[PDB]
Amino acid sequence: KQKILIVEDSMTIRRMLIQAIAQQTGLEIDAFDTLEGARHCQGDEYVVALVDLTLPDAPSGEAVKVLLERGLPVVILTADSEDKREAWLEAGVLDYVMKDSRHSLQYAVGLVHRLYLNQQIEVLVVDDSRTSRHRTMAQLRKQLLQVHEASHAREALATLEQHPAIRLVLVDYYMPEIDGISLVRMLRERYSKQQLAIIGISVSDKRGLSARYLKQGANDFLNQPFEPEELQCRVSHNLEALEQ
Amino acid sequence: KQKILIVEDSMTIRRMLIQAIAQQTGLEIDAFDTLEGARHCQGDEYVVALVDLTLPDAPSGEAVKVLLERGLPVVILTADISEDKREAWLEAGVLDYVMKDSRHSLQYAVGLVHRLYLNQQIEVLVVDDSRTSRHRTMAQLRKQLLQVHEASHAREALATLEQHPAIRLVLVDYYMPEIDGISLVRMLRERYSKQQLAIIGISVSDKRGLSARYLKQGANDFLNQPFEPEELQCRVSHNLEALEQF
Ligand SMILES: [Mg+2]
Ligand SMILES: [Mg+2]
Ligand SMILES: [Mg+2]
Ligand SMILES: [Mg+2]
Repeated sequence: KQKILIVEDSMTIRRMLIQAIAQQTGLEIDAFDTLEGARHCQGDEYVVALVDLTLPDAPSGEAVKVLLERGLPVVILTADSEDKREAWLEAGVLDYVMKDSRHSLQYAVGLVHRLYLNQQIEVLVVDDSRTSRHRTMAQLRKQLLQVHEASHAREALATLEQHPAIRLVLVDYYMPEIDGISLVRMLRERYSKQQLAIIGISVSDKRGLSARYLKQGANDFLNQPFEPEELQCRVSHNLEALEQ
Repeated sequence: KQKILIVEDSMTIRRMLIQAIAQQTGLEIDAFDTLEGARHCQGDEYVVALVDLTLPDAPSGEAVKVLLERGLPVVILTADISEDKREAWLEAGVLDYVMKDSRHSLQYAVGLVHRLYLNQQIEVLVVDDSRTSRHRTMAQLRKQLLQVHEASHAREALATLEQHPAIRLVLVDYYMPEIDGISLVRMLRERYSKQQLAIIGISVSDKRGLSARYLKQGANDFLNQPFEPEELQCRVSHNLEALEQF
């Protein structure tokens, strides 16, 4: 999919977003001031929809559910707490962008650019805890990535053999048989930081596990527990490095 | 300075380091197999020295202190590591260490020396209302060879930025009196884009979701407290590289 949908009645905000996404990404953008204007907009043609909660024909966020049910991923554009972040995210919204300033709005621009590029990117999560593994996988799937799953380094190695397009691996630190630092060592014996990006999952409650990952050639670290925003920052930056 | 010193008696390891650093950086290299070979070497000519602990004329790490005392910053080359060694080396004033147990671990030294060279001409700002954590972070950044400015509150940070427009990276403490970190980030981003001024938002991570708030407000990155020096170094290097390359 190559297009972005914007549903936002503010002329100023809609124009800011169109200009910025056009300049920075070159992606095709369809923008409407009402939910009704977007009635022909389908999941199969759009990467994501940036959706205002205050629409003239949907003034209390009704456009979110409508577009999600048509198969369009949704990012909410919002002016204003822990209860909203939760409720909308539980409803399956990918993310929210604050629209109280031009610079907060700019978050959406990098976001849609990343979502578009992620569609064709394969990543791998290696983690022996089903609970941590599935949480991370769900979060990466809301970044529109193709996500492979491994419960064990042995599985991860086999998955990499089978799927050479995988370009980023997230590696848990303690696992049966072959721990994370050992897996990083194995991978770096074969693959450079440009051929295969590795983010070591660590804890800052420790004798420098992050340092050990980096000294073995991991591109970066991410400390557990992490929030989706943190995961997105760290994954995006590493994917962007591979593209440059 | 644009030269590095390597003192390493392993023919294999020394040659791997020379080849990689020569191919992947702009640094001139002087490399010797004994501490004596480096007798002429002066702190003012070299960015950093990569120093083996097992040298023929310094078989138990003696070259570290000798070279530090000559004013050369020192990164240790080590085949193994423990928590006691890391602590001892950092107390002694070593910048960092490089594992030399494989070819791919040596690669760490290459990215490091390239970064240490570039950092000499880069100005950064630490904003933190506690002198203790502020000075610790400043000391860690000064061991990355950065030019480090300090500010004890948002008001001073702004004044400093006005007075020093070359500052390209700001590290921001959230909890400060009068104007908190996120408020400072909002002010900065009303004037400066992510490419004009990188910001790493520092937070304790709890129910307030501070990292996310920083990110949504335009910070380039986050770093949660407590953090280790290597974590700080990694984040700073990544943000500096993004400014140069993205
Ligand atoms: Mg509206
Ligand atoms: Mg585990
Ligand atoms: Mg030796
Ligand atoms: Mg404070």
